[PDB]
Amino acid sequence: YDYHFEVNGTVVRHKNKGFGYMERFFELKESCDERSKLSKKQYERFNALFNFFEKNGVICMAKDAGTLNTSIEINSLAYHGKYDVMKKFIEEQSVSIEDDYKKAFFLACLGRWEESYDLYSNIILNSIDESNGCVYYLSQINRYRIYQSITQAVTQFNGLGLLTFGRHYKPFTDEFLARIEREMTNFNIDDLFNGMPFEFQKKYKILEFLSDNQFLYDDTVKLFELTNKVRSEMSEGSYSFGMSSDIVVLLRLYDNLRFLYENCLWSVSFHEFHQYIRNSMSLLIEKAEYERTRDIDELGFSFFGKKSGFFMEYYDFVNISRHFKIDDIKNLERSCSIDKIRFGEQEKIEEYLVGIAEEITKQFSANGMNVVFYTQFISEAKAALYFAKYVKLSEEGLGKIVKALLFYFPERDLDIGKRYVWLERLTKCNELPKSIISIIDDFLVLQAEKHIDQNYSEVSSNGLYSRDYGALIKHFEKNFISKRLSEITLCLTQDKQKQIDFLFKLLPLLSTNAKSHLLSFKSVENINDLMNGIRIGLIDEFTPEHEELIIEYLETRKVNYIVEKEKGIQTFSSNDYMSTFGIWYFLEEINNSKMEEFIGMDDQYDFFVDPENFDYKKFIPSWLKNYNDKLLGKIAGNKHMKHHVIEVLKERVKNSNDKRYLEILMNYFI
Amino acid sequence: YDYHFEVNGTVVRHKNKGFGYMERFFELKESCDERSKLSKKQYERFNALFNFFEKNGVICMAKDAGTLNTSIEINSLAYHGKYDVMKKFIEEQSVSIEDDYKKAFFLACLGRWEESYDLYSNIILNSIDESNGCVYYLSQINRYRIYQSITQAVTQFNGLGLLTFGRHYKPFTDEFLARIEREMTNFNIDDLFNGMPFEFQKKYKILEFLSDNQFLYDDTVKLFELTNKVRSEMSEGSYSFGMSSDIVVLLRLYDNLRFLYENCLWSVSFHEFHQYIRNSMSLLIEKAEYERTRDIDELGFSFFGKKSGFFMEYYDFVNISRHFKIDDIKNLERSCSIDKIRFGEQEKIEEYLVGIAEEITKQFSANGMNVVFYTQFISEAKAALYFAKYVKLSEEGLGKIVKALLFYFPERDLDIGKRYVWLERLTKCNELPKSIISIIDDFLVLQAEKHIDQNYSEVSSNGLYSRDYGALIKHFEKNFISKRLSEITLCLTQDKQKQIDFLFKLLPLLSTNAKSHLLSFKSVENINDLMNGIRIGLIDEFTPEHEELIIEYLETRKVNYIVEKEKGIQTFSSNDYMSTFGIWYFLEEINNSKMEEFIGMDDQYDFFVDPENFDYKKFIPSWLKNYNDKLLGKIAGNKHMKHHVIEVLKERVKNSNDKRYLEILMNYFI
Amino acid sequence: KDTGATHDLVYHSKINTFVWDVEFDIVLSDSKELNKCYFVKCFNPYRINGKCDFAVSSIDIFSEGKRLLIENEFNFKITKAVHVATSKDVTEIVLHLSERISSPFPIVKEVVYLD
Repeated sequence: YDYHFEVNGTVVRHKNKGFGYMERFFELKESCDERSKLSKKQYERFNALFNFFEKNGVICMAKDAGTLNTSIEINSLAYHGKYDVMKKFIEEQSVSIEDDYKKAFFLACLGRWEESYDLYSNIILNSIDESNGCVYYLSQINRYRIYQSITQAVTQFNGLGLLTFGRHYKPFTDEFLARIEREMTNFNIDDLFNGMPFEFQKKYKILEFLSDNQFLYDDTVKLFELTNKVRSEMSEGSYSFGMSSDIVVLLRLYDNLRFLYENCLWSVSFHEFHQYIRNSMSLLIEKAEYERTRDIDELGFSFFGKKSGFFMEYYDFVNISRHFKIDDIKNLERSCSIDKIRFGEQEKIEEYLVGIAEEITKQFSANGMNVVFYTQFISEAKAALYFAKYVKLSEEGLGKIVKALLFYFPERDLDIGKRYVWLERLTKCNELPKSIISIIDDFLVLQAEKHIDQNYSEVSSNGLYSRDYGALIKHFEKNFISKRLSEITLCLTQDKQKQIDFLFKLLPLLSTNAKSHLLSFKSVENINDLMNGIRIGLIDEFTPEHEELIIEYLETRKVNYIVEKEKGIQTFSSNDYMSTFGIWYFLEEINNSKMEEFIGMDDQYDFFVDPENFDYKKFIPSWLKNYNDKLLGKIAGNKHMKHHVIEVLKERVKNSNDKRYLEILMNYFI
Repeated sequence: YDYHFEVNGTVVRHKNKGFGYMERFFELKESCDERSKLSKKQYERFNALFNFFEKNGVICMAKDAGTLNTSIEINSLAYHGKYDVMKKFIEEQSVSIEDDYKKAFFLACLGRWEESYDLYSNIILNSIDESNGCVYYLSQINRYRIYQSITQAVTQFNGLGLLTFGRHYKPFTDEFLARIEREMTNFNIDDLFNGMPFEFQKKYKILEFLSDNQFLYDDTVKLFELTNKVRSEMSEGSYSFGMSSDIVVLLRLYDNLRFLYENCLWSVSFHEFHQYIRNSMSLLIEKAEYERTRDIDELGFSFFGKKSGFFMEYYDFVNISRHFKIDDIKNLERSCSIDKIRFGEQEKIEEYLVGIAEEITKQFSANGMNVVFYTQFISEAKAALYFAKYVKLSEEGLGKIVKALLFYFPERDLDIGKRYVWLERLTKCNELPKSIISIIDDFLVLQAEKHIDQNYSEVSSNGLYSRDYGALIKHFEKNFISKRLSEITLCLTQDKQKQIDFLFKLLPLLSTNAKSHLLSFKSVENINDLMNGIRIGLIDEFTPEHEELIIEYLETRKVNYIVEKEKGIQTFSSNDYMSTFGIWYFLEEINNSKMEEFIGMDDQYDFFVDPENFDYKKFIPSWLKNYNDKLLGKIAGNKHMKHHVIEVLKERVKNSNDKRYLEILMNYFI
Repeated sequence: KDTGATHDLVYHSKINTFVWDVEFDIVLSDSKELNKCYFVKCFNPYRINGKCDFAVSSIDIFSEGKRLLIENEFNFKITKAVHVATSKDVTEIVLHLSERISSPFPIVKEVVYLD
């Protein structure tokens, strides 16, 4: 504590009263005449110091500080996700003990935790003769963290087992797990820095922080302060017209990533470090939304007219992918508008997303058994392909992003509902090329080839199914017929029951000759086929033959609703049929006046059928962001509805952080 | 590490490779006869363990856990602020060396840091031969921590001088300052634990952290799992209590307080412990606000029958009063809705507020005070009377708080404007009954009687003055006569000219014979006398003799209008009085009809008197940022200006995102 | 513009007003010239009013660290505004940052919210 070293390369002197020896050091840096007064045994101790600070970033003092131009370069293959370079670096021959410390970190990042524990173990035999000990102490830390990583797996592979990956599987043998709990059960990480020489202490006193959480403590305290003063400059409407107030949060972020990925520390896979990165970058985007929608009302800024803005570079796309979950991105997309943040270096967000799409087909096509590597990689591959809505992709790079999404993502993670969602996202910035319809067509002929069983059915959690891949084709290629599925719906017998239900969903994608072949086979005999039949352009107006099938469903619901009163529970379907009925009755699509007798079963049905006599204590505000343009502008016309879905929608403007409730309020109701 | 002792009072096996004895110990506690089979000496060792675990709240096992409530009780006179009982304890004869340990902590909490340095130096002398070092080791920590308090006080006393402390000196003799610098030269707190006996380091290893520079480093990083990992917990839904990440963070706050106050550790007065209470209480209120708003999306607005999830009590009141600054309470008040936080135990919050009122009275209705006690206490007396907005107070308890806030609170911290801000907050959950008006009416008299000095003016940093206390009385008791102010204005001459100008602001408080004689110095002849007569003078009326000068200044401006255009001068740098006149017309306080024949001069005048014949493309939208709740309600009254200014608000809430134009548009115009 | 200080210059969008630590040397219409003037504006939308008050903001005019007792109609012409922290003479800039704000007092020294 002789000099504050801030994160902008300035130096501020505090807690010093003797000779100022950093002030005299930067006087040596600027001039050459103060050199050559140096001893030759001391001048060679200067080029090492001058290269030390030009590598690290300590430029000058606080007084003689001009520009604050500081870029960033994390030169580490693990930060960039070069997987096939690491495999060729582990197959290469060992050279030193520094090249094996950089090796054992790479096997850990690849999920080879059995062999990386063994490789850190050999470094502990060898590094005493290194006379430095920093390779020793950092390998003692990193080996203990690999150990703690193989305990949370075996209490989750042998604990959960079924719902994670197939059955109860064993990535680690029973011999290994038993033996490592014997070699390192007397270990105490709290006494690893104390059980080392006094030459390693006081020359590496900044490394006692790596044993515990107190290497994050000074940044967590500065997040929690700079959060509170950005939020309070945003709840005040104040716009500073100089440097950004969270440039500390950006520079202090990239120090923690260039410390831990360069020095090859397995503390990059923590929860507490992942949680520091996302809270740091949620604040940088919440302020970036705040600053691009500003208004001075003074014909622009005169002196601050050349102000630059926050924009996504390559390093910001990687820090959202590794460190956010999807619910972390869902909040950031409903609070902010990422579709108006401009993204830069689109050419090298390609190679990160092509690289993820190539490491997911190099282990879900062949014998990719490393479920240890699958544990943390698939949470990055999910958050990257989801956040790829905002980048523009080339057609040869989009093609293998889509072919890896549809065929090689496991259904344990990404079922068929949220596999459609992440396909419709990739079409927003990229108008859908012709060589990608040929990938959906190779996916629709494959699900048909799986429906030859009578025991195979699609499981979704969103209510989205293989229909919706076909409306997406018929969204961009309005005159497109398949030649391969039409060669399947031409051969249709009575013993193919699950086949023929499936292709009746996909009817506007089949040919003109073969649409007649299946509709003459089976027809509407259900209300589950009526919901299918409306959206595929077969039933242009309701006939009374369909409505009696509706009321037959509503009656058998009502008879079930009577016996529901004795059991006292409430269980719905996957796709709620009851709310679809009320929208048809409210839009004057059904002319029947007999469905008021069904009021009292489901709450959304009661709002549309009876807008006059509805109790608005049970109106869910999440309903309003499910409606289209026409239905929402008809709730704005009903005088029984308009002045009550204002107070639902006024309180969601000021209390929630969704931006949808403004756009519903302004475009339709005000 | 054989067991987890979780914060509920429960016990979990962790690494007990051995006999299960804590599993066995609670089998002895449940039975009454099986423990009547033990030895003689080893039976009183059971009663001592049964008292320890009940006093520290280790209840049972976790596999056989019950449904038991775990309420917090901190038994400490220094937590509750029982200052007069602490002083009666310092003036009693010490039996033990543990009572001198408690006195030396109460001396520090009362601010008399010289007596506490000497009393810790006394204990270290009398407690080397003690066979346990707890009174010795902790007196050596607390002596060093109170040396850090003296060295950081004598810095900040000379940083302010006399303008803040008000004593114009420093309360430490150089015979005390240069003594303790000689006694604490090279006193390393690090070598304290590793230089105590070997039996201390085995028995008390848990006391090692108090010699560290920064503890609480693990608890701060565990606040990351609190407020912002519930982004993902609401995808499946978070619930009420259930020992959720809410309860774990709150109970580890209550353990760190009960450890540091019952063991009398002075590290409870530092910035690292105050920032921990701030960072962990602010982030439990932001979490409960997040879980409330997400439970209004998925569920309904009436499905949550409670107000909010975070229910405060007495210990949560005292932790916000003692540890938060007022710029930190204001961050909670924007980032939550403390109107939705119900405070419990309001008979205990009242007895804490009356008791701060008793100490502010005792410190400053007296010539005796510290400047060391006053600097730490007045930040808590400010935060506690500010946060008492949200507490129902009794009539005999509020009256003791208002007398300590208006008369005895020092003006160096609360000026005349900030006392009004904090008196008005006390009238929200309460009101003003007939007994609290008589304290303000004794404050205006004491401020009337001080303004007869010719060199006295009120200094107020809010813009609020003695005018505004009088507006607060009349807002509740609309018919009020100040018989001591109405006996100082008719016993009043022109000999004191300033008190004429004081009582100009207090005209609706005075009597009819008072308003007769105090209006004897109001000379309204020019329109310069009109505007301060209506703004400042409280004329509260509009004679035609008033409005006749307005027409004359209008007509001379109309005479100036023909040279307004022929000379090219159009700048009115607050040269208007003219936007003000149309607002008086539009509020129906100028009953002229000939005003509208003068509507061609000011654009803002042209809107308020001619709404119907107005070119709305001349509307400056920033005008609605100068209009109050009075006037903005009347623009939502006029049928001619309602639909026009909705379109000027919607073009400013769609193009920019100004949260003030949206607050106007929602609270008044919909 | 040129290389001005512009470091504590903030824009409050709630009351349309600049805030940066300057001093004024104002001159009225024909009254007098004053030295070292600065304004303080206070945003109080919840205020017990008269039957004539209409504003959300109220301005205290300060003359030497003591409050100006207003006795005249207040015309302001900034003859010379000067910066305090950087000692530059920001006189012509505050002129033309004032008509494009179209508020009564565009530059103040502090803004107090809810008093």
